[PDB]
Amino acid sequence: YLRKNFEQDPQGREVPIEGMIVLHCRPPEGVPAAEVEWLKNEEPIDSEQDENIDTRADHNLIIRQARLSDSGNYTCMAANIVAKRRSLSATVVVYVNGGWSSWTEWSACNVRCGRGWQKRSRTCTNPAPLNGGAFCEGMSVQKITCTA
Amino acid sequence: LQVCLPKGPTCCSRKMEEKYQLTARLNMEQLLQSASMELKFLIIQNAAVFQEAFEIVVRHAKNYTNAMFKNNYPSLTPQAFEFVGEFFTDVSLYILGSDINVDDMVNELFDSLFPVIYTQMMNPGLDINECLRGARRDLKVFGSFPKLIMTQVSKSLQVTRIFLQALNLGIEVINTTDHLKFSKDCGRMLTRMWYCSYCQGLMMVKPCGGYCNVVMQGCMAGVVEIDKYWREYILSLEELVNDMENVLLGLFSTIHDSIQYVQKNGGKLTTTIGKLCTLSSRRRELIQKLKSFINFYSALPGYICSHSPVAENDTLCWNGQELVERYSQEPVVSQIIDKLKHINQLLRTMS
Ligand SMILES: *[C@@H]1O[C@H](CO)[C@@H](O)[C@H](O)[C@H]1NC(C)=O
Ligand SMILES: *[C@@H]1O[C@H](CO)[C@@H](O)[C@H](O)[C@H]1NC(C)=O
Ligand SMILES: *[C@@H]1O[C@H](CO)[C@@H](O)[C@H](O)[C@H]1NC(C)=O
Ligand SMILES: *[C@H]1O[C@H](CO)[C@@H](O)[C@H](O)[C@@H]1O
Repeated sequence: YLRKNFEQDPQGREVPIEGMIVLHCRPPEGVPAAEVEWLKNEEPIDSEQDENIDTRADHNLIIRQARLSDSGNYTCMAANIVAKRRSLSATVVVYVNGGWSSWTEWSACNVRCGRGWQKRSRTCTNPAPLNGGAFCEGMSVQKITCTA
Repeated sequence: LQVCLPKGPTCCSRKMEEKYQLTARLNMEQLLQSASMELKFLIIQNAAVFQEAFEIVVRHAKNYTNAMFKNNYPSLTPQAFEFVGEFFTDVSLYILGSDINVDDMVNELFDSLFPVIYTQMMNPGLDINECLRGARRDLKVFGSFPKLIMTQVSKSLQVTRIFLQALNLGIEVINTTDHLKFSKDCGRMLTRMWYCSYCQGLMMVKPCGGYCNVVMQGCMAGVVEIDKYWREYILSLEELVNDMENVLLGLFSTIHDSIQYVQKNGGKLTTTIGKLCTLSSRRRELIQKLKSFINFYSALPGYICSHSPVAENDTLCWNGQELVERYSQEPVVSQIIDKLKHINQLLRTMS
């Protein structure tokens, strides 16, 4: 006998580019023991194909770096001699935080005599936000008054 | 010693070998930066200009909407300024990559706009506000205008958002290139090619062109693999440029026509409610200048050898260990390729 209700469905997670995430899965009660298989976007994943992904004896999908295994709808599926059962798909999205760039050089004073301007740019590219990452916090331009 | 193969005696110790290794690191980083500087400054300039230009467009469109409200519907001010400011603030927040729902922007705009229209224009004379907000959507008072604006602005704002993120990620990968750390074996090979001749007492001897070729094709085996994805990135950006200024600037006319449309059925509406309650030039020049750097990753080892001191003739040259008459003969790169694949899929889908 194989049950419909999964003991513990995989949870969707937000993980940075370097973060590591473990997707837990407890198959439903059944004799014999349910064979857990992971499917990324309704397609099976090969643990031997990549060092970053490995399948554990206790049905867990561990990802060390969010680079070698990017976002997707990971779904846990239990197979048995009776039938197969699909768990609730976890929406794993890898999010990249905004990071400030160095202060560029000060521009020349536009006005030759009297009140002038000097600019310094600061772009949000180290690192640039990805897959809806938080944008850089604060100002992007710096302006100072100069007297030539 | 661990780098300089000692064939005879040697004029340098192990610490001088470490100094030569660090100078080799600095020379490689300087050469890569010099190779990448023109492209980096091109993309930085364009990113800055497009960002400021989009912010100027959004500010000017908010200004024009506020001015047309001041001129045509003074009865709706100053509440009109609040919801217009909130709408265009959410517009800018969406452009800069924040999680904003475009349909929700338009729906909150019309939800805030309808009650003041009813109280000041249709039925002159705070607690009943939510009943009006519900009746706005339940009776479809604005007709197809909200969905028209919804699609009109979502289509342009999505392409603009992804354009800015693509420019920023290109800046990111180009900044990574000259900061690409290499293997230790490559460090020792570059130290041998550039400096280990000094340990053998030679003053002006340069390494062989062929030795530079084997060394560079040795440690750039991973970096050259980026070329496919960089080419696909360039071509997908070209696919995307072939839009947001016209839409945001006609928003005021569209809103005015929607207000006229609602006022057109005021007779039935009031009784029922009383009862119930130079940009395109820039992106073209950017793409035409960016296509000149499509060979950037494939021509990079050729650049390093053609800009490093080498004996092109392969005669009386340094082969890494002795003066010869003739020469005999991932992780960070993986991240670059991951982000390029991501941005390329994102680009191609907007097409
Ligand atoms: C994952 O679930 C979402 C729910 O909106 C759906 O849009 C999407 O098609 C699914 N798969 C992928 C590839 O995004
Ligand atoms: C709107 O445009 C007019 C035109 O002169 C200007 O006087 C006014 O300051 C502008 N308002 C805003 C908020 O930009
Ligand atoms: C690369 O980004 C880093 C941020 O720390 C910055 O220090 C550096 O100046 C940038 N690169 C170039 C080549 O200008
Ligand atoms: C950029 O701004 C400051 C450094 O000046 C920090 O709060 C942080 O590292 C941010 O990304």
